[PDB]
Amino acid sequence: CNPSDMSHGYVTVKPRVRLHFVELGSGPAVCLCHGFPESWYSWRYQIPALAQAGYRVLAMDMKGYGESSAPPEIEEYCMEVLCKEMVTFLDKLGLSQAVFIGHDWGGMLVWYMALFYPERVRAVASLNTPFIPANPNMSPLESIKANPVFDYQLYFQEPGVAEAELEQNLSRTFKSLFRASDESVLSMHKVCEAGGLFVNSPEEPSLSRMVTEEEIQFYVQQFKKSGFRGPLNWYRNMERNWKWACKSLGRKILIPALMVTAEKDFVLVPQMSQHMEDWIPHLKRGHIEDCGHWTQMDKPTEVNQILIKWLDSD
Amino acid sequence: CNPSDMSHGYVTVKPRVRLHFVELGSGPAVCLCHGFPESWYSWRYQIPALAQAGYRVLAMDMKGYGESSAPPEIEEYCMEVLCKEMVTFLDKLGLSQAVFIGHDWGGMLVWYMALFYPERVRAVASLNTPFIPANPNMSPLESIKANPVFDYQLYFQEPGVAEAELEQNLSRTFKSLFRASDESVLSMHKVCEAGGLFVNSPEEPSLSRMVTEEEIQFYVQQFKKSGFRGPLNWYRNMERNWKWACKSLGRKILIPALMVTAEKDFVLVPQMSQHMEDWIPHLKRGHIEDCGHWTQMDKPTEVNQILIKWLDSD
Ligand SMILES: CC(C)c1noc(C2CCN(C(=O)N[C@H]3C[C@@H]3c3ccccc3)CC2)n1
Ligand SMILES: CC(C)c1noc(C2CCN(C(=O)N[C@H]3C[C@@H]3c3ccccc3)CC2)n1
Repeated sequence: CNPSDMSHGYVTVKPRVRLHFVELGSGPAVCLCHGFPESWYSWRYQIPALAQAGYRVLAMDMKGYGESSAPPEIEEYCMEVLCKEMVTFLDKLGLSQAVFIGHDWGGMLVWYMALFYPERVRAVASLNTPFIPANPNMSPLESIKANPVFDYQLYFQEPGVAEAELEQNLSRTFKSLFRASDESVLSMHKVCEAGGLFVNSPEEPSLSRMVTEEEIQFYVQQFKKSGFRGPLNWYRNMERNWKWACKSLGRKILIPALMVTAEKDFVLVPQMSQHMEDWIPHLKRGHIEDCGHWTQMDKPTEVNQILIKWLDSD
Repeated sequence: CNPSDMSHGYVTVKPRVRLHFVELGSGPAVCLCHGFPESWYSWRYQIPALAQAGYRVLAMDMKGYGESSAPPEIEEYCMEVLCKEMVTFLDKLGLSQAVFIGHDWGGMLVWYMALFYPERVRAVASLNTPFIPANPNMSPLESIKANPVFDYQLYFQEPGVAEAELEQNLSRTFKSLFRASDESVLSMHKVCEAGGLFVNSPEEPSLSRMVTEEEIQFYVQQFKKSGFRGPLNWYRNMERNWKWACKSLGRKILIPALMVTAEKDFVLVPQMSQHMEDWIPHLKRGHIEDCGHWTQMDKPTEVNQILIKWLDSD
């Protein structure tokens, strides 16, 4: 993939908030939303394949990332605000509807789009990230306590702290993160006790079989623009997000929906998706074997075939 | 029309050259190509209307204009090089085809797209600009010295001369040009001998019925960035354009085609188009009464009606 071979698009959704996207293809509009800590570029294997399949692909830099605005305020990254901004995004593009496909934090964003703005969502697909309805009798902080695999999320809370570590050496950050599940070097269990996220793992990590040095260097140049404050702010709105998700009053998602799970993602575990058809009647499923968290890079061919088949029928 | 309420796209068609466009709507892609000395903004009335009619509108800043690159070299603005760039533009957006609609210089560009790249052009429409096959005997220089109202074209030839007059007071330039035919304050007859283009015209011209002061100021701000050199270079490739056109002399436009004529355009007179069915037998037509050169600005409601009706049928 080569950025300078792409169309680059810009939409101002709020006086000083500008979302950047890459665009390829003609046909119905498909909006791709990456997660943490990623980029439009994370969709590099899907963009040409979806375009070739007869779709108009808009791959976003999410708020806080790449060439999009990265305001420093925490409240700018609560889910309600990010969702309304995606609505304004469609209005300025003149799109009445789009298909939304997301991954990770982007997966969370697309479910809420479908929950609260189903008239603007043609169909919705998520990689890894399940839709779990708000629990009115359990805060998000009490969910993190029960499951110690979400310990890193507490380390992400204090502004500045996680930034300094992820920003210290960008190349190292991305080489340590972007790895197949069997190549993992990360201690996710004890992050607060250790003091750092990488503080037990190599100083000069090897290149994962998933990525080339060129691809890693692309992420390095992108994160030099605004760093990690914007992206990490996505984790600092738990109570606000909880209170907003309660306003749905147990309504259902009635549009065509796809949940694709990945066998080896140890944070967004497949079983976490098990009760979804209760809240989502018209839900179809995909499942990818031998696939870790970084689905699009890990199993691009499988992702492509699943998304294109679902798109052509639903 | 508020620019900040639009989606802005950028495509690098070559190292030194990026093209800017504005994008609205979904459906088949319609590319709009303005003339001299205009802007994507000259399409302000057609953009929302075509999008609402169910089309995906791409409104270009042509090479040398607004946010597009404006290289100083004269050879960068010959029709051959401009057309190849339009094709590269379609390639990088991943569009196999587009409907092309042009006015003025943009009119002549879209005809040539239809001739040399029929496979990339779904349908072709021109406002004001007729399709006249290349005359292999007389040069374009010979046609000018045979037609008195084309005198300003020789005045445009010497690099720096028309530039300095046009860029002197930008506000005056646009208020003098952008007028109805009955409000006209310019003589195209004797420009070369009698100083320049504005020598005989008011210093503080009134605002035309077609434009607001706010609309004039948008053009002013746009032309402050590159001035008139790029735009005028369009007029400085006559021998090359004639040479290139001759290579097409035998072939025929077989795609759907629309020619729209403005009764009161005193440079692009309707009768100039009278023999077009002799090369395009299936040519559909439109005609707009009491309408000058600045067609989109002058009779936008008629322009919209004519374009949408043709788009929905062929
Ligand atoms: C449904 C709930 C459990 C849920 N789903 O997604 C989430 C969000 C929070 C948890 N999620 C999250 O942190 N994603 C992690 C892979 C990325 C990461 C973690 C540590 C270090 C580097 C990168 C994914 C997004 N919560
Ligand atoms: C086939 C021939 C007749 C032909 N068709 O288009 C042309 C081009 C050259 C002539 N054309 C041209 O100059 N357009 C004039 C409106 C612009 C203008 C004139 C004076 C001062 C300011 C602006 C229109 C485009 N030639």
